[PDB]
Amino acid sequence: RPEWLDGSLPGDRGFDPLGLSKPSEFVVIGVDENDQNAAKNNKGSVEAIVQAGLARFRECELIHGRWAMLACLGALVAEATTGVSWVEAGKVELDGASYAGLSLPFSITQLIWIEVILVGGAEFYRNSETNPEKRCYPGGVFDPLKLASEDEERAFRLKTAEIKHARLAMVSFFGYGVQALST
Amino acid sequence: EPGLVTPLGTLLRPLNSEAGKVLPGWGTTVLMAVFILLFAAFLLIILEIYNSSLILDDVSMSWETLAK
Amino acid sequence: PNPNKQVVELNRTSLYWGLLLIFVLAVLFSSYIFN
Amino acid sequence: ERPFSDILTSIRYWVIHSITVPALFIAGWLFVSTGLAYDVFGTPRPNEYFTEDRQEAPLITDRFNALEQVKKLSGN
Amino acid sequence: IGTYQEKRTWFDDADDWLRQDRFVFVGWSGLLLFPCAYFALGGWLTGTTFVTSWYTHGLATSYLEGCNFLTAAVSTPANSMAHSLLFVWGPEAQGDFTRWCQLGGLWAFVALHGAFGLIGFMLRQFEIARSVNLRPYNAIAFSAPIAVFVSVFLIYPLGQSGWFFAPSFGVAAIFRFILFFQGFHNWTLNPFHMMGVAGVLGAALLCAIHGATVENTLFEDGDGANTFRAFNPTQAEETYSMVTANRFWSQIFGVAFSNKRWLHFFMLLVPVTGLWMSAIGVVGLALNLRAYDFVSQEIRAAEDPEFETFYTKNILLNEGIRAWMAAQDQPHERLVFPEEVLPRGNAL
Amino acid sequence: IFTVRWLAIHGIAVPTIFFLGAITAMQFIQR
Amino acid sequence: AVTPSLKNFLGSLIAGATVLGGIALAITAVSKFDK
Amino acid sequence: MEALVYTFLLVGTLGIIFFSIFFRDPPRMI
Amino acid sequence: GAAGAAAAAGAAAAAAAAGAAAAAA
Amino acid sequence: VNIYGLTATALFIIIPTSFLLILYVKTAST
Amino acid sequence: VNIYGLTATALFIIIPTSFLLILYVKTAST
Amino acid sequence: VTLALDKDDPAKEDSVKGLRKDIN
Amino acid sequence: GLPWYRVHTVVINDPGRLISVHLMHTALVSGWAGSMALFEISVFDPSDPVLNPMWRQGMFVLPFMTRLGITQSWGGWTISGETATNPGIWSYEGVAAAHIILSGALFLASVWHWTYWDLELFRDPRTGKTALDLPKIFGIHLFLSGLLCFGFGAFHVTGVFGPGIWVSDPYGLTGRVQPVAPSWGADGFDPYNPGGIASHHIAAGILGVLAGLFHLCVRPSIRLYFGLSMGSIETVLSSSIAAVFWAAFVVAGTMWYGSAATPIELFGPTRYQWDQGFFQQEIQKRVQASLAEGASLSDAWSRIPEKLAFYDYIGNNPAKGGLFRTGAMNSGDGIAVGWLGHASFKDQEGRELFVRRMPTFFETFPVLLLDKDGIVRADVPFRKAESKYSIEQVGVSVTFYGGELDGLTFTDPATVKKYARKAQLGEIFEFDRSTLQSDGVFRSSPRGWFTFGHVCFALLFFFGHIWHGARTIFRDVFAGIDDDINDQVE
Ligand code: CLA
Ligand code: CLA
Ligand code: CLA
Ligand code: CLA
Ligand SMILES: CCCCCCCCCCCCCCCC(=O)OC[C@H](CO[C@@H]1O[C@H](CS(=O)(=O)O)[C@@H](O)[C@H](O)[C@H]1O)OC(=O)CCCCCCCCCCCCCCC
Ligand SMILES: CC1=C(/C=C/C(C)=C/C=C/C(C)=C/C=C/C=C(C)/C=C/C=C(C)/C=C/C2=C(C)CCCC2(C)C)C(C)(C)CCC1
Ligand SMILES: CC1=C(\C=C/C(C)=C/C=C/C(C)=C/C=C/C=C(C)/C=C/C=C(C)/C=C/C2=C(C)CCCC2(C)C)C(C)(C)CCC1
Repeated sequence: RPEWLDGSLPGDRGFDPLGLSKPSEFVVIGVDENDQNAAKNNKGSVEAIVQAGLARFRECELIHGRWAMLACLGALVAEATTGVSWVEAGKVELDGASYAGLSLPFSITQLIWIEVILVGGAEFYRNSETNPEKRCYPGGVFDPLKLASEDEERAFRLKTAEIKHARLAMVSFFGYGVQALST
Repeated sequence: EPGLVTPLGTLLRPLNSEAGKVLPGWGTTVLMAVFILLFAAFLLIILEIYNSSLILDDVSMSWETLAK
Repeated sequence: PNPNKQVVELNRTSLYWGLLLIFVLAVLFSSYIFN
Repeated sequence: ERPFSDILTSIRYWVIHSITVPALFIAGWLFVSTGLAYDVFGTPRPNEYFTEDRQEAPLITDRFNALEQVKKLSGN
Repeated sequence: IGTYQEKRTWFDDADDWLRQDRFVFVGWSGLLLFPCAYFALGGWLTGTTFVTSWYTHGLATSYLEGCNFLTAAVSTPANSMAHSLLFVWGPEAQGDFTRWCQLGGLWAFVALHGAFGLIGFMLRQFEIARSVNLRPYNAIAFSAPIAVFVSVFLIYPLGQSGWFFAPSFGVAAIFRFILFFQGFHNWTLNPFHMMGVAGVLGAALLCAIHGATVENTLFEDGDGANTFRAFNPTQAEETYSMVTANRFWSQIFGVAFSNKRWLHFFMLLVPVTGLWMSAIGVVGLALNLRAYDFVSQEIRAAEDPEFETFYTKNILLNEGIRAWMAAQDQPHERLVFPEEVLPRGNAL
Repeated sequence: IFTVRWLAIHGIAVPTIFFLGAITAMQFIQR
Repeated sequence: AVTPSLKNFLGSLIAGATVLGGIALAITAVSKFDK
Repeated sequence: MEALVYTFLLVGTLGIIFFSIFFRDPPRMI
Repeated sequence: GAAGAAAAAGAAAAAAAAGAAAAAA
Repeated sequence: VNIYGLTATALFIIIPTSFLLILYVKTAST
Repeated sequence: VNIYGLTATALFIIIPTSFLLILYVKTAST
Repeated sequence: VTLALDKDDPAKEDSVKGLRKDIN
Repeated sequence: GLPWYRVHTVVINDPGRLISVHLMHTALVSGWAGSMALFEISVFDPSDPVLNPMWRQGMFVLPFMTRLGITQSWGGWTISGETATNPGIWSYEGVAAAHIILSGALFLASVWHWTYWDLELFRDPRTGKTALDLPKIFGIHLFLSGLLCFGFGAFHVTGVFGPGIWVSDPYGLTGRVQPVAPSWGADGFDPYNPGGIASHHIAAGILGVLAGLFHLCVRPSIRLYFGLSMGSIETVLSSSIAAVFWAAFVVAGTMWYGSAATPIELFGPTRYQWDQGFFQQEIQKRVQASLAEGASLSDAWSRIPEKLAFYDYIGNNPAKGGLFRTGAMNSGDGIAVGWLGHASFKDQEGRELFVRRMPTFFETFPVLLLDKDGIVRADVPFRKAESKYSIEQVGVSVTFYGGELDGLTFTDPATVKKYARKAQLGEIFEFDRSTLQSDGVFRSSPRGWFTFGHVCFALLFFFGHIWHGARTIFRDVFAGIDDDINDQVE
């Protein structure tokens, strides 16, 4: 069982077969001399041992799973309501733009310009924050029902609910990736 | 004497930041040696198919591959 | 104000090797170049 | 210790190397004179170069089927 | 170790045993040199002694057949094996050792273990020069025998129709490969061999002159007529007058070395530049990009029946080599030449 | 004695006397 | 399926491990107990 | 024409031989 | 053959005897 | 006599000749 | 397209170009 | 009259038709 | 100061001038690519793609544009032999201009990085000196490499978004640029499968992204930092020169042997196709397909494409050339005009005869006429004083089938010897030695010239790997050895 985890975190379990989030030590080697005007150039030396990202890794699972939960819930119902495969969208939308059977006026060239402005600028604003708990869990308009007044630092698990559903949605879309080309 | 600060230079600044910093010990060297020997084994696959030294029944290994 | 400024030198013995090298290669190869 | 001239002048070197060295020379003599060298390496004996099928030099002429062809060229 | 004091793993226990100052240095390279170089030498001495060439070439090449040191060889595989590596587990040999020798697979045993032997020997002298803390110029000079070996034994047959046209490992077997390149490639005329001769035959000059210039400008540091006794390798002064040596050749030959360091690098430079250029010419002959013909003298000698040079004599001699050896040099072609179609001068 | 210097010489010398016994018997093979 | 050429090839990478391992096993045996 | 080029390359090589002997950089002692 | 081993086994036992002729001395 | 070889000979002379003359007269004035 | 004018152009470039480069790199190093 | 095998035997004899299956 | 061979090492210490000096080399390489493509378009003759194709004309970089989809021109013509109705922007001249426009843009960028060399990006924090984080710098560039590799493989080659690559038949007759599907079985490692090229760059592109993410994050070991000398910009040079001669042996190897990435309609046939009788067997396979169904000789030999008979010719063999036999293949034997027929030889006993073809080694080769069973029956003898296989006595006539001499017979013993000496060179063709003033002796294809450069470069880059690997391991003793270094003996 790992020791560098299991506290103040939703998935309090040591699943890691390899310890990707292991805080490792570091040692700093000096820069090698490359001056020709010296007679001898040395290969550098050990200078500084450094004692030493679980906060960075927590944010990056949350983004992938939430895109997966928009993907898995979005591919089952567009296959249900419209009646087209989730891989086939793009081949049938370049020909005719639609949403739930309703024709849309946009050329496919405009969709590149729409998506890199709208989704792009929103992605440029997410990394404009410098607090890792606020980066994982922001406030403001994204919490209209006030989860942030409810605590989870104790045995309360009011935050440990998206994180399990983010996990298998990545897996069920990984199951969609092993099904698309092959089968 | 400080260098020349540029807007692209500070956007790329943390990429040229941790120069000289290393893991202690051997790290992932034993992991690397597994990947070198698999790639050594992989390069012996494609060397012998193209030499007709390992024969696979699925390949044609001729210009007749361009037919089917 | 680059500190990495160096000069190239070429003494006359290296001139005489260099001029010889490109004439002997021209003695050698031009018989093939003119074919 | 032992710098190549106290070995060759020592008598214990020659109470070994006057027994193992001739028995290894004879072992090389008998490897060929019992005809075993013609069998291990597949070199033909002076009465084995030309069978009755061919009276010419062999020619292997086939890549993947050379193993049983050289058995037919040799006459086995 | 490493000026940060980690604990030694099993590598450090293996590194200091390999890098041991025993009688013969093994090192890390010796895990590659000593198994491969012993099997190239062991494969050559076995193949020249016992292994036939009666099936790959139709000709006897071992001591047990009747050959001597000059005519015995470890001969190349047949042209029917193409570039097959002829592994003893290969699709041709298929585990049988006594047929792997008959199929000429013991050629590629020597050629591959000799090729990785040369890598093991060149890494040996990087490894020793880093132990002794010298400069690595002994290895850089050995790039040129590896440039010769790879371009002739490996690169040349890969561009031809098979490993058949490789050199066999013998004395008379190298000699036909030499006569193969005159008859077929006109390889004397190739200007990369001409730079290869001037490097090889110019390093032999520099070896003989520098040896004789040193040995005849020595300082009288002893009393007796043996001048070899008047030397201790821990002496700080030069053992021979460089100033006398310079004035001698500046009046004999007109031009002399005045720099001792430039001299010994020039002795390094000439055989290496010579072999790297000649290796490029054998790379050119792998594709049959020959320097065979001067076309301006073939057009003239075909439009003028009295224009004879030593060049057109050489072209006629190569026609003689090509037609008179290839009924026996290339038995895979199965070409029979009736005696009236081979070229022939008057009364010979 | 099984050292590195022992394995260097007897890697060379032991097959050398084996083949010199072989090559000497080849001089008396008539046909 | 698997050809005999692939059977001998995979058997060579097993035999290439028992050779390259045993050369490595011999230099980590002499390194430890010195024989 | 090419024989004019051949002799110019041979005269030019013999020119460098003349300058390398009689106009060499003289070896200064000490 | 046999005579290639008979005179071989002769000096195999002669040099064993002559090697012991100076080993007894 | 071709247009290539007569001027390839002249470029293989003069482009490396003068390059070495650029470096020598630089050096011999120092 | 003649043999004269294609190489007279190249000689009128390179022989005075490099002559001026011989004198400049001599001077710019002083 | 002539098979394609024994037309490429007297013309080239290095032919990939003539070299394979040549155990007969 | 420095020697002449050491001048470029003023750039080893400052990374800003290293950008500027690789930018100038990159401006010269793409400046060559556009300039060579403008030179090749200005001399290319697109009239006959069947019997005077691009590899016949000395085109070197035009089969590299045509390999990745560029088939049309701003002169109307295409490669497959039709008129381009919309050449687009990615013509041959559009790409020849796109490399020159890039050459000037990279030129100006190099002038910028030469003057603004002292950027703050190149100085690491809290030591203030110029330093480069070569494990992460490699992790950046390996990430971009696998991203382009996956982009080229999934989109350009597969035809999902890009055009595709060149795919032809086994016999070089029907060849186009069409999209390929990736092949993920064992068949993807057959290098004559074009589907293995797309399946390569997807799988190697994905792994190169995943490996790039490793080297971005995981710092190296300290023991493997010193042992590979990671803190030097020259230990990446030695390992990269090692990477590019390895690649250049593979690249020149697959060019010489032939691969799906080297089509024969672009680069010409290989020397192993003349040797192994590749086109000759198929030409005989199609005659016997017609004589078995019921047809005449002259009506069966007419059904063979004139392009297929041109591959069966020793002058298009890339190994029938010379190192200083310069130029196009058309400069050697002439521009091919028409297939002149199939020479069939019969003697006075009504027996067919077959000219023993010239092997690839032979500059000259005696003409021999063998029977069905492989026995020499006629030749052109060298000694004619007492002959027993002369064409004159054996009575060799020659008849043609198909081609320009169809149904025409020659019994003249001077005429028969002329076509017997052309029949050892392959199929019979009619050339013109007046259009280009041809010499008369063959040249090598671009398949042979590419292979010659890229093995001579791969061999000279072995020495540069040896030199620059030695200058990193022996960096401390480059200017000489220490005075007390006599402790290394007993
Ligand atoms: C993005 C811009 C761009 C584009 C689209 C093109 C497009 C083209 N170029 Mg140009 N070129 C460019 C930039 C560009 N070039 C630049 C910047 C240069 C200067 C370096 C050149 C120099 C150049 C030359 C000299 C030539 C071309 C040619 C071509 C054509 C064929 C390319 C080809 O076959 O290459 C084949 C490419 C490869 C085989 C790639 C080799 C890379 C190796 C395999 C990867 C090994 C390292 C890798 C990192 C390993 C890790 C992999 C993985 C683990 C990540 C094509 C029209 C050719 C042509 O016909 O032009 C006239 C030609 O001869 N280009
Ligand atoms: C299922 C996925 C898949 C598929 C179908 C392929 C398919 C292919 N790969 Mg790719 N590959 C993949 C995944 C895949 N790859 C992945 C995940 C990786 C890891 C990143 C690679 C890495 C890779 C490399 C590095 C190479 C290939 C090559 C190939 C080709 C093999 C056939 C060939 O041309 O042999 C020809 C190649 C060889 C026979 C290689 C032998 C190497 C020799 C020994 C080098 C010789 C030089 C050396 C210094 C010897 C000295 C000189 C000598 C004369 C003495 C084929 C297109 C090869 C290629 O592109 O060839 C054109 C190649 O070099 N692949
Ligand atoms: C790897 C690089 C490469 C390759 C394979 C090719 C291949 C080819 N080129 Mg291209 N070319 C290249 C680089 C390359 N080129 C570059 C860099 C340039 C710019 C200068 C050109 C400019 C160019 C033109 C302008 C032409 C070609 C032509 C050709 C074709 C004929 C080859 C030939 O005659 O070789 C000749 C080979 C040799 C003479 C052997 C070289 C051996 C060494 C290098 C000689 C050097 C020795 C000595 C030091 C020189 C001094 C002698 C002095 C008298 C000059 C062939 C398809 C011709 C063609 O067919 O186009 C349609 C053509 O007209 N090329
Ligand atoms: C990626 C390839 C590469 C790179 C970046 C370098 C870079 C370097 N090398 Mg290395 N080298 C390489 C390949 C490479 N080399 C190869 C392949 C060899 C084998 C021939 C060498 C052999 C070598 C030696 C022996 C030495 C270097 C040295 C140097 C340094 C100074 C070079 C200099 O001042 O040249 C100056 C060159 C000139 C002023 C003129 C050279 C003209 C020649 C004839 C080439 C003609 C240019 C031609 C048009 C370009 C075609 C090149 C072709 C590859 C396309 C520099 C760090 C030196 C060093 O380490 O210094 C300490 C040194 O002594 N190199
Ligand atoms: C006709 C021969 C065959 C033709 C050959 C054609 C190719 C020739 C290739 C070689 C060219 C010379 C290489 C470099 C020589 C060098 O640096 O010398 C260095 C010495 C410097 O020595 C110092 O020179 C000093 C004078 S000064 O410093 O130069 O002003 C002087 O004071 C001092 O004593 C002395 O030590 O130069 C001189 O002594 C005199 C100046 C030489 C001028 C260059 C001559 C150029 C050749 C022209 C010949 C006619 C060509 C046309 C007809 C064919
Ligand atoms: C400014 C600018 C511009 C322009 C540009 C240009 C114009 C460019 C060009 C460029 C170019 C025009 C380039 C070129 C290049 C070339 C090269 C670079 C070459 C080289 C060569 C070589 C390298 C060779 C080599 C060799 C030899 C020596 C011989 C043979 C062999 C070999 C191959 C090795 C414009 C207006 C657009 C606009 C923008 C800006
Ligand atoms: C091959 C092979 C193998 C086996 C084995 C081996 C490896 C062996 C080795 C062997 C060896 C390693 C041998 C050796 C030999 C030697 C010899 C054979 C020598 C001889 C010599 C001589 C003969 C000499 C003479 C003389 C002279 C000249 C000089 C001096 C004097 C005298 C006179 C004596 C293996 C298994 C691996 C694998 C497979 C392959």
